Amino acid sequence: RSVARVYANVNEKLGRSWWDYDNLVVQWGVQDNYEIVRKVGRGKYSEVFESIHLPTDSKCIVKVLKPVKKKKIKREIKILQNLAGGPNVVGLLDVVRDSQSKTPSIVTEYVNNTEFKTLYPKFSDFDVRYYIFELLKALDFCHSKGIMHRDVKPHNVMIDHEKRTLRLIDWGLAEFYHPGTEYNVRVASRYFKGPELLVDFQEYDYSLDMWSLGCMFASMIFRKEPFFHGHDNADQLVKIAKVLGTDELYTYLERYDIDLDAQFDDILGRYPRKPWSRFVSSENQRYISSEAIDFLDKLLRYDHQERLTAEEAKEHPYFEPVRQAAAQAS
Ligand SMILES: Nc1ncnc2c1ncn2[C@@H]1O[C@H](COP(=O)(O)OP(=O)(O)NP(=O)(O)O)[C@@H](O)[C@H]1O
Ligand SMILES: [Mg+2]
Repeated sequence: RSVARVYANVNEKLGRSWWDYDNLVVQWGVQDNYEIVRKVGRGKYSEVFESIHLPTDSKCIVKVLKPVKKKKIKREIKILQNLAGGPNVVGLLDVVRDSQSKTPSIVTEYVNNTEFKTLYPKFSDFDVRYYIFELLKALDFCHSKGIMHRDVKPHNVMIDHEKRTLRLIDWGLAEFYHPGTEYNVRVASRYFKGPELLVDFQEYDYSLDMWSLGCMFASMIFRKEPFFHGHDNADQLVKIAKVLGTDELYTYLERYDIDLDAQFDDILGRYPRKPWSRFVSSENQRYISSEAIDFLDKLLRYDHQERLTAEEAKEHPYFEPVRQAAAQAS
């Protein structure tokens, strides 16, 4: 019913030793070599602390996983171990657990982040091309390793603006891509869910991350957080329908033999396609260009098979200032 456009081969050609995370045996580190300092974050199934690796006296993050659907834990570790040394991927420092409760924590590198609602409006046009390009690099890399993040959003993109460095964090929803597998559609956060998640299409792939990327980008360049602001998962598809149009939605459903649920009968009207230019304002115009609008337009497509691959999106003209800038640095 759907195979991915790129990278479908990858987990087949890499071994079972690459994707079979149930049979991973975790060599736990020493829990007592870490000291938790201060709370820096929380989560659905987690709490995150700034911490010190005592033997080196260094800053790090400790993320205490509170589920024990225990192979979901092995999955996140296996993906972090697999993606090691990948451009712009969080560094994995250790896995430890409490000897008595066997509650596990993941220890990652600390990144001095500015929260995006503060940080994003301080970006220049070049910043945005620059930090999206660095993020594309993380996404492309893991996609080329047969992994889907499935929770791309600002909250999982730590940015040290003074160091001009980017890390993609939170691989708790990351899963391996196997052709034809019916994955869970209850992934990602509401405002970044793809149309495929919202219409219960299960045979998705790495292109889900690109729709999410486009949601991020759209809120950066139009200065509208979140760009799609549905009150629930059904209203989420209505608020996307008001932009992209109901005509191209119906062609997409027919193209994939998706039967929209009956609840949408009363809530989904006929919507014309709103051009991207109607989101241009004076306050957000600094970010606007033809290259940008064109690039957003190839991210945010009902049909996931119409979206740019991360590799393709790096090739885009929008990013040429970033490419040539790095080339002249070299
Ligand atoms: N390496 C890091 N450096 C700095 N802050 C971090 C780091 N990792 C996590 N954080 C902070 O901790 C928060 C939650 O981390 P996260 O890894 O997403 O846990 P989570 O429970 O899976 N959250 P979520 O699933 O998005 O609701 C982030 O939004 C950051 O503010
Ligand atoms: Mg998570």
